[PDB]
Amino acid sequence: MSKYVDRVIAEVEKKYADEPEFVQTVEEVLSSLGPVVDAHPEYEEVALLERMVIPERVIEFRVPWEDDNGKVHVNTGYRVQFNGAIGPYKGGLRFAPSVNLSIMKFLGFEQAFKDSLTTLPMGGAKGGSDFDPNGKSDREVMRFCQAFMTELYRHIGPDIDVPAGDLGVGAREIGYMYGQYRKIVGGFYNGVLTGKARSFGGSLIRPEATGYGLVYFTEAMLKRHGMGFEGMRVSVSGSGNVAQYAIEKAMEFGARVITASDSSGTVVDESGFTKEKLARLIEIKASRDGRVADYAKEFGLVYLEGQQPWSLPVDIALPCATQNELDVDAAHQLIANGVKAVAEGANMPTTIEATELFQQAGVLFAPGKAANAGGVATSGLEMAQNAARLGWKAEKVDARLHHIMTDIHDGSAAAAERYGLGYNLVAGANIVGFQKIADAMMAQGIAW
Amino acid sequence: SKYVDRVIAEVEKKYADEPEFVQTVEEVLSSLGPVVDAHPEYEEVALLERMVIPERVIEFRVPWEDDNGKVHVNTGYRVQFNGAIGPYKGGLRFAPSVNLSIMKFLGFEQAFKDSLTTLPMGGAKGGSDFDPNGKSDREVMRFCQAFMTELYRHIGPDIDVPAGDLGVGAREIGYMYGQYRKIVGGFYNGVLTGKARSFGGSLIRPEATGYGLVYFTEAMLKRHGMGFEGMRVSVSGSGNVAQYAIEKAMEFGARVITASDSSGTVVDESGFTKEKLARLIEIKASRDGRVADYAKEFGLVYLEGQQPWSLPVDIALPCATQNELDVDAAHQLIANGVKAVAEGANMPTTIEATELFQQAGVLFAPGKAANAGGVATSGLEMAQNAARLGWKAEKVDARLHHIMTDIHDGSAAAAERYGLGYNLVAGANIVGFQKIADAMMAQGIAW
Amino acid sequence: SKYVDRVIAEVEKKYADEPEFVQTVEEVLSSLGPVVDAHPEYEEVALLERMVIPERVIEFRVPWEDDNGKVHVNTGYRVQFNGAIGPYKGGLRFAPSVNLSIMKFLGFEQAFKDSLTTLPMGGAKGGSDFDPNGKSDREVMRFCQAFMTELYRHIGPDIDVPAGDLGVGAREIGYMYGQYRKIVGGFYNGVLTGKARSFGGSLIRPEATGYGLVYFTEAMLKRHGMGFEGMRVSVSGSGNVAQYAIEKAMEFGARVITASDSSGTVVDESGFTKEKLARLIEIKASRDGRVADYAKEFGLVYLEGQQPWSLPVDIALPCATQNELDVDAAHQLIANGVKAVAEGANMPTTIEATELFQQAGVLFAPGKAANAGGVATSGLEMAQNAARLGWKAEKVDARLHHIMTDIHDGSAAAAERYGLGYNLVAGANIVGFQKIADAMMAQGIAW
Amino acid sequence: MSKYVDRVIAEVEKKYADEPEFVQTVEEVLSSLGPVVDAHPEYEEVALLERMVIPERVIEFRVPWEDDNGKVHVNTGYRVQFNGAIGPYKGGLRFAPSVNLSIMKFLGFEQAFKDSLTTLPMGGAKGGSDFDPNGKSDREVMRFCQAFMTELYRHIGPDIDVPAGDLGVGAREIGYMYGQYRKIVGGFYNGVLTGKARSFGGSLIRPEATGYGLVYFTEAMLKRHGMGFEGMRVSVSGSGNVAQYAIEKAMEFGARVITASDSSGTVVDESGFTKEKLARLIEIDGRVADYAKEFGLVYLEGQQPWSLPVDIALPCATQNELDVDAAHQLIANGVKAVAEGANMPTTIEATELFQQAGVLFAPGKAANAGGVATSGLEMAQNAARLGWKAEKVDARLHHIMTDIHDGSAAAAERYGLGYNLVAGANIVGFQKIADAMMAQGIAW
Repeated sequence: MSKYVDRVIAEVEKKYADEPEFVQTVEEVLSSLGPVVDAHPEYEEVALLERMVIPERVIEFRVPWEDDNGKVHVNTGYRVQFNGAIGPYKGGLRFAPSVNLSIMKFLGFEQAFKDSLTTLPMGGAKGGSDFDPNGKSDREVMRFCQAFMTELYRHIGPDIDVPAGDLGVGAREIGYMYGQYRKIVGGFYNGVLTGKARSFGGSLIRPEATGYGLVYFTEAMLKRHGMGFEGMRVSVSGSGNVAQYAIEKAMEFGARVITASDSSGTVVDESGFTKEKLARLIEIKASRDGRVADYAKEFGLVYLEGQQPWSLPVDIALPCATQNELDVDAAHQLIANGVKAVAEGANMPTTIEATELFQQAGVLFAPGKAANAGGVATSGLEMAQNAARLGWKAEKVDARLHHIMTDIHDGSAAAAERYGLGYNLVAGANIVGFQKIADAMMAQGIAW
Repeated sequence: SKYVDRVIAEVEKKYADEPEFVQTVEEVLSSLGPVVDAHPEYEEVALLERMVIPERVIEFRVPWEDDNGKVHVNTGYRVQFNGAIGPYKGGLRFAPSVNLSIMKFLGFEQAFKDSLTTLPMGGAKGGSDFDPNGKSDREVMRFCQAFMTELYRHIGPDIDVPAGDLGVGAREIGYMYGQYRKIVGGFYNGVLTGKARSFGGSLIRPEATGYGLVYFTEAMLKRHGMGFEGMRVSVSGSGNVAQYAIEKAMEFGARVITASDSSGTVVDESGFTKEKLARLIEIKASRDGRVADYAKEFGLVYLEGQQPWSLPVDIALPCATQNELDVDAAHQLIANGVKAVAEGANMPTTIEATELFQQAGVLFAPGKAANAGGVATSGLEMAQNAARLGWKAEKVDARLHHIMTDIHDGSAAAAERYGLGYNLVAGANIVGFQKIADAMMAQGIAW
Repeated sequence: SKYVDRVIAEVEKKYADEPEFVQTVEEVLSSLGPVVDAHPEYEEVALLERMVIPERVIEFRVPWEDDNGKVHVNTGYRVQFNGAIGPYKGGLRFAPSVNLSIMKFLGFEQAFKDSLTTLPMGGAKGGSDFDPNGKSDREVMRFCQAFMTELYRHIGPDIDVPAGDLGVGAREIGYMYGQYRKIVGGFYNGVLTGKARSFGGSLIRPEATGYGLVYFTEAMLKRHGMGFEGMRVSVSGSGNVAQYAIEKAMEFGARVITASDSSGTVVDESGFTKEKLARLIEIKASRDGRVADYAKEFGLVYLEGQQPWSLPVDIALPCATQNELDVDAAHQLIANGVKAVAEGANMPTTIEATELFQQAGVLFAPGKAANAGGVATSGLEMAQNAARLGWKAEKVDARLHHIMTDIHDGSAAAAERYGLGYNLVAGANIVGFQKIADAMMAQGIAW
Repeated sequence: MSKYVDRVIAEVEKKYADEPEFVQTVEEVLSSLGPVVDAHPEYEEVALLERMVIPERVIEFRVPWEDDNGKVHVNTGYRVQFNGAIGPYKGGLRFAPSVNLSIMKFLGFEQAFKDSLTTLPMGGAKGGSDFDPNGKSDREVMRFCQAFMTELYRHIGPDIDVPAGDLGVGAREIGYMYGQYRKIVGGFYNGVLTGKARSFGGSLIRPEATGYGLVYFTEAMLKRHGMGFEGMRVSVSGSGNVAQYAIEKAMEFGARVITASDSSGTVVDESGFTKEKLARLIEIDGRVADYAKEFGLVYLEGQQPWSLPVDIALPCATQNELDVDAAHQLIANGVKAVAEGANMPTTIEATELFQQAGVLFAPGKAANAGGVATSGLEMAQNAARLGWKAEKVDARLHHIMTDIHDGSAAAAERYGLGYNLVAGANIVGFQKIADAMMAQGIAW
C-alpha cells in the first residue's frame, strides 16, 4: 500500500531529519513505487521497505596524510555499502569537501537502483571523503589516495565492493588507489575497481559509453514503433562527453544531427554533422575558452546567442547538457514542430511539466535514468576481467553495450505494461530497478 | 578384475552398515573391469581404494527454532567426495531418511555424473535429516539459516558449490545463499546453483533436463541416420522433465502423442502443440490439477490407470520414476517397432527390460547420460556467475546442446575403445571414470 | 592553549548536529591546555585533529524477528575510536535513543578511562537503537544473534573487545558470544568481557567497582595523612558498587554507617558488620525487598525519602546515580566536617557540589578515576583469558589493588605538574591523554 | 639512447656484480629503450628504472625431501615475483642444478616484458629449484614437487602468481605440484598453474602454440607488406615442437615448406612437405637422415638449410644458427622474410644484414611468444569456467599474434623507427608495464 509507502516515508523524515539530502531521495523514490508496493502485500509482511532504507553496512574512517610541505592534514573517509542483493556493492567515490554521510547515503541509495536498472549483477553503494582535490599536487592526491586506500581495502574487493570515479575522483585517482590496493593485498585483483586505465585494463568504449548508449536506447524505443534514427532530423544540446558521442552514434545509424549547444548559444547545421566537423568541434571544447560560437563561424554555420536548440524542427530531441534544460514552453515548440522521440542525455534535463506534454499527447520519451546509463553499464562490462581477457576490441564492448541498452528498454517497458500502463518508460525505470532488488531481497530471506 | 573384485569385497566388509553406499560401489566398479584391466598402473597407486573413500566428510549439529519458539535439533551433512576435476559439486537433500550412507552413495555417483558432462565439476552430496514436511515458509528459513551458519566455512565458488535436490528448491537455495552472503560479506554468487534469476540463476534451468534429453537422443538418433522429424514420440510423466522434453521434441519436428500422471496416460495423435502443451503445464501446475483434466479439456483419450507403452511409437521417452518401464512395456514397444528409448527420469527402465532391448537393435540412452542437462547447466550457471554476465536463453541452450552431443559422442563410442560395442550404459560411465582417473593420476598421491 | 581552542571551535562547526560529541570534546580537550603547551610537537603532526575523528566507524542494518513473527529492523553501531595502546575496548549500549553522536561521545571518553587504567586497552563504544524494554528473553537472543552476525567481522580478542552498558548485561553478552563462537568456529573467548564464569568470566567482577573505589580513596587518603582506619563512612546506594564498597571499607577497619535506596537511607551508628552486609545483599537482590526491611530486621535507623548526606562522617562514597549529591546537601557534609568524598557511582557530584568541594579543601576522588574498578578488572578478564586459566579472587583482587593505586599515583604524579597541585580531576585527564599521545607519537602517521 | 639509462645500467653493473646473468639482461634490455625513456622525462622524476630493476618480491626456501631409498636430500627453491603491474605474477619454474637467484632474476626480468608484449594481462616472474631431475624416479619427482609446493602454495594463486613449466618442468611436474596445492588450500582454484593436463584445466593448442604463432605472426608481417605464406617456398631448421607445428600451420596457409633439420643435418624436399610426410618424422630415437631415406629425399650432412633459395626463412633450431655467411646466401637468393621460432637464432650481424636489405624480419621475442600467449589463454579458460575447442583457442591465438604484430609495428612507428619489429617488440613490452607503473604511482 501507499499507506505502507507513506508511513515509511514518514518515519524516515522524522528519524533522519538531520540528513536532508537522503530524506528527499527516499521520498522521491518510494513515492514512485506506490502501485508496485500495492501489488505485493508480502513486502510489508517482511518489512522490506524499512530494511531497504537502512544501508547494509556503513564505514567511516580517519584519513591522516601529509602535504608537499610536510604539514599533516586529516579528512574523513566513507564507504556506504547500501545494497548487495543482486551483486557486489558498486558505486563511485567522491572527494569533495561537502561530502558527508547524508550525501553518501542518498547517492548510494540511488546507485542501487541504477545498478539493478542495467540488468548486470551490481550492488548499490557510494563512498568518498571531505578531502578537497582543489589545488592539491599530484603527489598530494597520490598520497591522499594511498592513505584512503590503506583503510578502505579491507572492506572492498572484486567480489565484495567495486568502487569507481565521480566528483573529484578520476582515472588518475583510481590508478593511485589501485596502486596501493595491490601493494597491500598482494595480488592482481584488478576487478576491485572500475574506471581504470587500459594498461592494467581498463575498458574501451568507456568515454563513448554514456552517449553511444543514449542513441542505442532510443533506437529501441524507435524500434517498438517502426521508426529508427535512419535519415531523421536529430537535435542535440550540450557539447561535453554525452553529446560528443550522442552525435557520433546518432550519425552511424545515419541520422542528421543538426544542433549542438553550450552555455552561451546553439549551432545549427542544415546539412548535419560529419566526422570532420564533429572532431573539430571537440578540439575547441577542449581548449577553453573555446566556444561553440567559434565552431559555427569557422565552418560557416548559423549560431544562436542566448538560444537553445528546441525551436528547431526535429524528429528526435537529445538534451545532453544540464538539469532542467528543457522546460514546458520548449516542449510546446518541439511538439508543434512534429517531434517524434525525446530522450535524456544529461541528468534530468526535461522538467516534470514537460514530461507530461511529451507523454500525452504523442511523443516517445526516454528517461535519462534509463537512457544515459551506458556508463553505468560499461562499468559492469569492465568486470569481465574476471574473464582475464584482453579487454574486448571495443567493437566487442560496443555490441554488448548495444544489447544491454536494448534490454534496459525492453524490460523497462515490460515493467509498465506489467503494472497497468504501456509506454510510460518513466515508470520504467522505477519498478524493474526496484523489482530486481526486491525479488532478490525476498528470495534471500530475513538476514539483510 | 581380480583387483576390482577385491576392492568391492573390502568395501562390503568395511561399510556393511552402509548398504546403499556398498551397493552403489559394486554397481559402479563392476562396470570398470575392462578399463581397470587396461590400466595396471591404477592398482600401484591404490587408485580404486582412494576413489571410494571420500576426500572429506563434514557432519554438524543444526539447532533451530520453529514458529512456536520450540527448539529442534537436526544433523547437517556435506560429503565432498572427489574434487579432482572441478570444485566439489552436487545437491543438497532435506529428508528424514538422510544419513552418511545415503549422503555417500549420492556423492560417489555425483562424481561420475559431473565428470560425464565434460564441465569441470567435482562430485559431492549434502543435506540434513530436517523434514520440510509441513514446516512454514519461515521455519524453513530459520533452518536454512542455521544450516548455512556452519556450512559456509566448508563451501565456496572455488571450493564446493551445492545445489537443489529432494527437499531443496530455489526456495531453500536463496534462503541459504542469503545467510551465506550475510556471513561472508561478499557476493560470490557462484557458491550455489539453482538460484533465482535475480541474483544469478541461469535461464534454461527449469527446461534443462527435458531439453537435454531431446538433445541427447537426437545425437543417438542422428548417428544411426535417424532423427526426431516426423517421428512418433511417447512421453511418460507430466512433471518438468516430461514438460520440456515435449517442448524440445516438437521443436525438432517430432509428433508427441502422450503424457501421464500416477493417475493415467493421455493420448493425442495429432501430436501436442505449443498451445496444447501450454495448458497441460498450467493444469499440472497444482492443485489436484490432473492429466485427465487436461484430456477432458481437449477431448482426448484418457487411459485410466495404464501407461503409454502400448501405443506404437518410433521413439519412447520415459520421464516418470524408477522401474516405470519393465519387461511388459519392453516387448510391446519392440513388437510395435520402437526405434529408440531414452531415459529422462531416474533409471526408469528395469535392468531386465534394458533387456534384450538388445533385440530389434533398439537404440538406448541411459538416464546417467541422457537426463543430465540439469547438472550440465549448473556448470553453465557456475560459468555465468564467473563471467559476471547473464547469458541469453538462446546462448545457454546452444551450449547445453553442444554439451549433450558431446556427452553422447565420447561417452558411447569408447565404450567402443574397450570393445563393448554400442553400449551407452557402460560406455558413458567409463568416460566419467576416465576423466577422473586421468586427473587423479596426474595430481599424484596427495588426495 | 590557542591550538586547543582552534580544534574545539573547528569541532563545534563540523559536528554541530552531534551535540553530545561536541560538548564532550569541549569538556575533555579544554582541560589539557597545559599539557599541549608543554608539547609543541603535537601540533606539528596534527595530534588533536586526528584524536577527535575515530579511526573507524561501523554502522549496520539489523533485521530481526519478533516472538510472534513480524520483522523489526534496528541500526547497529561500533565506533572504534582509538587503538594505539591496545585493542578497541568499550561496551555496547542497547537503547532507543542511540546514535552516532552518542556512540562518539561515549567512545572518545572510553579511550581515556581505558588509557587511564594502565592496562593495554584502546577505546570504542557501540550498540543499537534496539530497545530491550518489553522484549522477551528469546527476542533479545534472536536480536543479539543478528547483531553479532555482522559485528564479528570487525572485532575479536586482538582487535576490538566489547562489554556491557545500558541494555547489555551478562545475559546479552552470552547470546552475543554464542553467536560469535558459532560463526568463527573457535573459542576466542577474549572477544567480550562481562562474561559468565563458565566460559571465561572473571572472579572479582561483581565487586570490581566498589572494591576499586575503596582502594582508590585509600591511596588518596594516605598522601593526605590518614586512611579508612577507624573513620566514619557514608555510602549511598544498595548496588554492586555500594555493597562492595562497604565490603572493602570494612576490611580497612572502617565504620560504615549508611546505605540507601530510592526509598531512603539506613543509619547504623555501630557500623556495618560482615553479617549485616550479607543479609542486606540477600534482600536488595530479591525484588521487592528493600533497604527498609534490612533496617526493621536489625533495629537500625531508617530515614524515609532522604539521603545519607545530613549524616556526620569523615568519608562520603556516593554510589547510587548521577547528580545525587548536590548544592544545599554538599553543605551538610562540609558543615559536619567531612574529610574526603569519593564517587563510586556515575557523576553523582553536581558541578556545584564541587564548590569545590574545596573551597573547603576536602579530599575529592572523581568517578572518572575512582570507579574504574570494572574497566580495570575487565582488562584482567582479557588477561586471564589470554593466559588460558582462571586466577583466584585473591589474585585478581590483588592486581586490582595495585592498579587502582597506580591510578591515583599517576593521576597525582605527572598531573601536578604541570602546575595545579593536587587536582585528581585534570590529573586523571592528563595521564589518560598522555599515554595515548605518547603511543600515537611513537607510531607516526597514519593513523 | 640516454644518460638516465646508462646511469642505471652502471648502477646495476656495480651492485649485482656477482649476478652476471642478471646484469647482462638489464643492460641488454635498458640499452634499447633510449628513445622511450628520452621521450618520457616523467619516468626519472619518480624513479622508474631504479624500481623496475628490483623485483617487487623475492622468495627462497628450504626444500627437504626423501628419495626412493629413505635418504634425505635438501634443495633450495626460488620464486622471484618481478613485476605485477599489468597482471598477477606469471612465469615458469626451472628444475636444474645450475639454478640460482642470478638466473631466476634474469629470466624473471625478461619474462615480464615477454608477457606484457603479449597483450594479455599477465605479469612477470620466474621460479624453480636447484633440484636435478636427472636419474630421479617418478616418485622422487612427485615427493620433491610436493615438498616444493608445501612451501610455495602460500605465495601463489590464480589471482596472485601463476607458475608454469620450464626446463625440468613439464605437465608431469605441473600436475604433482597442483596436486599438493589443492590438497593444501582445499579448493579447486586451478589456474594457480598453467601447462596443466587437459583433464583438470589444461588447454588445447598448447603443444601447437609456439610454432603456430610463429606462422600467424609472420603472416601478419607479410600482409602489412602485401604478401602471405600462400604460394611461397619456406625453409625450416630444427625438427622438434616449434619446428613441427610451424610446418603444420605453414602448410595450412598453402606454403611449400621444403626443409627440416636437426643437430646433425637437413632434408631437402623441393616438392614440399605434406600432412603425411610431416607425420612420419616425427621420429623419436632416430634422426632426420632416416626420414630422408624413408622418403627418398635429398639429405645433406652437417650443413644447415640456409643455402637453398626460399621466399621465407624459419629458424626453429637453436641459438646463433644463422651466422652472416648464411644470411648472405639467403639474401642473395631472394629471401623476402625471415622469422624466429627458436631463441635468438640470428646474430646481430646477421640481423643487421636483412634489415639492410630488403628483408622483413620478425624478432623471436614477439614471433615465438605463442606458448606464452596461449598460457594466458589457459588462465582465461580456467576463469570461465569451461574448456574451449582447439579451434576456438587457435582462433584467439591467431588474433593475438596479429595484435602483437600491430602493437609492435605501432610502437616503433610512434618513436619514428619506421617498421623495425625488433625495436617495437622491446618498446610495447616496456610501454605497457611503464604506463601501468606510472598510473599505480609510488607503491611498487
